[PDB]
Amino acid sequence: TRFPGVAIYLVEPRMGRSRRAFLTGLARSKGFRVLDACSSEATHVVMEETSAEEAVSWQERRMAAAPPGCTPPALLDISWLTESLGAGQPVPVECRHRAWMPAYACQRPTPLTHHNTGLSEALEILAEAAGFEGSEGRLLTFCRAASVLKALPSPVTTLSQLQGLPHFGEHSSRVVQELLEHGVCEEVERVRRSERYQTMKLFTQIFGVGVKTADRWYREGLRTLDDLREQPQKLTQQQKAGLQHHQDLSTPVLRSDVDALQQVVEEAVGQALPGATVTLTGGFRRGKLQGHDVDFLITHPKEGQEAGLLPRVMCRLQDQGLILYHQHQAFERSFCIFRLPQPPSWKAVRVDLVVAPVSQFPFALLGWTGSKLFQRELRRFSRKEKGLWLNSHGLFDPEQKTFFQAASEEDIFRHLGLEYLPPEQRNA
Amino acid sequence: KRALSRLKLKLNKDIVISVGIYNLVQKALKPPPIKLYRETNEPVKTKTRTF
DNA sequence: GACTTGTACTGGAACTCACGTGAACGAATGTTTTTAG
DNA sequence: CTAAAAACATTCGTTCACGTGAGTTCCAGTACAAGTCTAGTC
Ligand SMILES: Nc1ncnc2c1ncn2[C@H]1C[C@H](O)[C@@H](COP(=O)(O)NP(=O)(O)OP(=O)(O)O)O1
Ligand SMILES: [Mg+2]
Repeated sequence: TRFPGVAIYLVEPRMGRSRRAFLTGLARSKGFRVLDACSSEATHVVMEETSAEEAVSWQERRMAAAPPGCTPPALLDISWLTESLGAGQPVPVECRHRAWMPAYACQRPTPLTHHNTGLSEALEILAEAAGFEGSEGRLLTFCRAASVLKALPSPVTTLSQLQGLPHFGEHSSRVVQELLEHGVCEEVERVRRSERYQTMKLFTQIFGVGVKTADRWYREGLRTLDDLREQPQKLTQQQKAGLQHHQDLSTPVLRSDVDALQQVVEEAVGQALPGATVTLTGGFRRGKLQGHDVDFLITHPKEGQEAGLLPRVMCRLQDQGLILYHQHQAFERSFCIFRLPQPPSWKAVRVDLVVAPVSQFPFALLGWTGSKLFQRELRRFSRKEKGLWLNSHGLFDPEQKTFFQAASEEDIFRHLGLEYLPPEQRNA
Repeated sequence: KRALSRLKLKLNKDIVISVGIYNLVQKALKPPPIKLYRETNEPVKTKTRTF
């Protein structure tokens, strides 16, 4: 071989037998060294009319059969060999010659504290505006987008990270791009500063006042809270009670109030029926330090005794003199406005009580502990994918008319083929 | 029935009439042979390369 | 608003038909050149 | 010097290979319409 430092090996697959033979003969005539069979001595390999990626597949299948420590050859194209033959010498080598984020929120854990506070707040504001406008689907999709942004392991700094995230179309992508590029988003400020949004938010916070009533008042000329008090004849009991104790209910609750209310309710249930068990559900079970209400679940480990527990406990508490509002002044649900005496005086904080047997206990806990969006997504996934119906009472199969009761909440997730998440990871 | 071509008869640069050409009499030939691999009777193709 | 399912349109590709170019093969027929007697 | 044989030149029919234009029909893509979005109590 004239060039001891060069060893060229061709490839049969695409070139063909005749082309390979002709090229080998020409190279041999021009003094080159061509190896009949692939070996470690080969320093360069030439393909032809083959995509780069495919060529890599050829290299790997050859690396497994070679001893370790051998320097891999350099991939080359037929253009290199033709140029070398034409110029008479080996030409220099140049560049030319050389499961994920599931859509359903039930599959992705969502910690309470995230690194996308601003974007989530903007999406929540847009969702609230859409809900006020009366479009439930817009609210749902915006909430889903906010939840998706909330579960990101790392902060989002470039738009390229939004490609794989589901529930992210033109509108949400544009909103996030505006937020990232310029900071404050024009659309968010436009919707927020709108008087309609502010007045609707003010009215909705009133207990017993929904979106429909708020819109009806808005179109009737009612714009300020005081104006509502000027006509106390078109308000039901709920609206009157909410408006009277507006300031008291506007303040977020702390954990100490939760502890005091839990102690009071535990004493009441213990005196009413012995052996009663009360579990704290809602936002406070997910790790939240602040809330809007305190939610409990009452049950008896023994089967078939909580037939009429709630009325007795409610009337006993009313006799004690703490219930400002009772939903009904046999039921297994009620919302109230307790009269909490502060140590320094008293403030009104809402409390909700719900009863359920031991058999239905895990389902009630799951339904009353998770977030609204998480519950919606879990129910949708159960109905669509697995075809089962999930509700606060139990899991039902339309095909086989048999309940799927269980002794623990872990079994509920296990049946649906879903990884278990703690209550703190069910935030939206 | 098929028209070999749709052409334009031009009596003058300004006068044009569309016409169609047909072959009422066409020679008949055997269907073209197709090459087959001997071992498996699988169709093959012919590629021409100039180098 | 985002996704999923179903319906309708439609511009281009595939296929077929026909013609023209270029080549090889046999086949012939004739004509020209070389060698033997 | 003459005759026989070999070689060369030209023509003709056939088959094969490719390329290119035109006409007809199928199909994969794109556009758009409509439905859905959780479940229950009071
Ligand atoms: N629309 C709905 N659909 C399904 N489930 C729902 C629901 N609304 C509530 N639940 C279930 C899931 C809810 O966790 C539970 C009641 O929770 P809340 O007291 O209404 N809101 P929270 O206390 O969690 O938070 P914050 O302190 O910010 O007000 O009932
Ligand atoms: Mg609550």
